[PDB]
Amino acid sequence: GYARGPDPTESFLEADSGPYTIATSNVSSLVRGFGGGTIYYPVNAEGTMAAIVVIPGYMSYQSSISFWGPRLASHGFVVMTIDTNRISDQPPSRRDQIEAALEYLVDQSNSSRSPINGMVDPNRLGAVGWSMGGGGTLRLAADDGIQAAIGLAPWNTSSLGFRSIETPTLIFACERDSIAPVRSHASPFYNAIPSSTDKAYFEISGGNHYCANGSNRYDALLGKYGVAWMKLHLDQDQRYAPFLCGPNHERDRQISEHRSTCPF
Ligand SMILES: [Cl-]
Ligand SMILES: [Cl-]
Ligand code: NA
Repeated sequence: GYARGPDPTESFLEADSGPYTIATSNVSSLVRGFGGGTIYYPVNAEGTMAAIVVIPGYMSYQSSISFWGPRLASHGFVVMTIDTNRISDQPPSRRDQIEAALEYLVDQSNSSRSPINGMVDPNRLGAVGWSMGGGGTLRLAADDGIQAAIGLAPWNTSSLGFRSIETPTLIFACERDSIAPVRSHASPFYNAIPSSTDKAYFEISGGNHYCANGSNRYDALLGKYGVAWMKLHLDQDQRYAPFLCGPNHERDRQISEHRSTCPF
């Protein structure tokens, strides 16, 4: 139904680019509800696709998470990397801005003045967030405001609001993070989510707080698991399940811990 692109392999998922060529459109900060952004989208994709917003953390701009724009969009997604209204915004505000940015993509898909006209399926929305942007992403997931969530070294004041999330949620934890220490953020966030929810935890060995932002030594792993997550849950594309459920991920020197509720 929603599956697109060729049958995946490990090499295909590890490559810097997926099989679609992509284009970009800039969104001015004048946009209501967030600080503007960059839309990345496939050029020759038939029909509608899931849409994903990617948000950075405290004191950071869109460029800090830009890897995720081309990496997801080149696999058949409409992906907007955003700025927040202020770089000092906290996770509750970031949650609202992710929601506003997804609404913007849905609305532009219905506008005859948009280059992404007809590209977004409003039923299929995801978010990816780093640090406080990950707290915002998990907060939106707690309302079922998204169909898939990825947290990149997430930071939030508490885990206690996350105990009923049903949104399929992947958390990348950076083992040696001193800004959002895994023991106080990523790990309790993952453990708070119900065991009946599709969820996964990938802790990157030795990882610094920026480890899951990509454009770095972990690109093959980050994109493989992140794309597979969005394919499996936003596209219901079961071809991607074997990359997430089955492998002994911890054998990889880059993965110090893996948890999941596989099989999904
Ligand atoms: Cl918070
Ligand atoms: Cl760090
Ligand atoms: Na704005």
